[PDB]
Amino acid sequence: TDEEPGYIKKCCKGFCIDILKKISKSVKFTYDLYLVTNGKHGKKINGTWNGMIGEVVMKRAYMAVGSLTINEERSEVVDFSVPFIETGISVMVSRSNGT
Amino acid sequence: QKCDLVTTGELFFRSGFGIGMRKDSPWKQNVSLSILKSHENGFMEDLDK
Amino acid sequence: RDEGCKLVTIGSGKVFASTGYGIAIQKDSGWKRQVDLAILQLFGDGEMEE
Amino acid sequence: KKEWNGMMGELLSGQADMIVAPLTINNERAQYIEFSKPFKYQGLTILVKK
Ligand SMILES: *[C@@H]1O[C@H](CO)[C@@H](O[C@@H]2O[C@H](CO)[C@@H](O[C@H]3O[C@H](CO)[C@@H](O)[C@H](O)[C@@H]3O)[C@H](O)[C@H]2NC(C)=O)[C@H](O)[C@H]1NC(C)=O
Ligand SMILES: *[C@@H]1O[C@H](CO)[C@@H](O)[C@H](O)[C@H]1NC(C)=O
Repeated sequence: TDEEPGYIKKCCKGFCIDILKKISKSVKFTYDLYLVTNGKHGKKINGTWNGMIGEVVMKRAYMAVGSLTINEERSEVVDFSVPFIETGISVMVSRSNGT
Repeated sequence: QKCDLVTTGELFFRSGFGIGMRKDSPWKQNVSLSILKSHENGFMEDLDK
Repeated sequence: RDEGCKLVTIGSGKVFASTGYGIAIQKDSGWKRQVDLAILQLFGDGEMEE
Repeated sequence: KKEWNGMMGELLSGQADMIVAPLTINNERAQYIEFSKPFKYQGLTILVKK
């Protein structure tokens, strides 16, 4: 941990990055974008948050991007904007041939 | 209901409804919290049924 | 993105326990309003669907 | 003069307090109102006689 926490410059490509680029263009704000070592969207670990919620609560990162749901537990410590895509618990089926 | 009128077209303008209310009135956060709670526990499913 | 699209979804989006994916902001920052209006604008303009 | 009518027209005047109705979230309305978290997701479609 004494040496530099690895700053591997990678390139990012996805839907949420495009959302971020569009909102940045519309609002004219730049961003130091980085990824968290937790690897989770965030759950209450003994009253402590991690990942997106952990970084936002401790304010090391101002905002969190990605596929983040909106639930009442998360809204306790952070606030969510109007959701842009619709998700939830859904059913996946195999196709059936004709009869 | 009627079964002689049929819907068509892929869902464009994918959005959501919402109860709109004045900016300065304070129920907003509590209203949103209650709506999310109703979504979580299936009360909205009971309404849909 | 199935290798043959041999499976299907449900109701074309008639979902149980419906929810949304969104952005996470600090507690009651001044940015929340601006990003809300920006996202609603991009919805209205129609870039999202494509 | 950019005047409003309808539910929002009577709300910005303060006659009412909360619109409980299938009101669609978008940018133009959100300027002069605020919207709770969406309680029913939906899209736009067409009817034709079968
Ligand atoms: C939104 O919901 C909130 C629920 O947490 C609510 O906060 C709670 O408000 C009650 C009463 O307003 C507080 O109870 C207090 O009751 C007496 C007299 O009011 C006090 O002497 C007590 O000490 C006690 O604090 C809750 O403490 C309070 N809880 C929290 C977490 O804030 C808001 O009032 C609601 N706001 C709106 C606009 O609906
Ligand atoms: C269903 O139809 C497809 C059409 O090519 C066929 O390949 C498949 O074998 C059929 N299912 C079964 C169980 O035979």
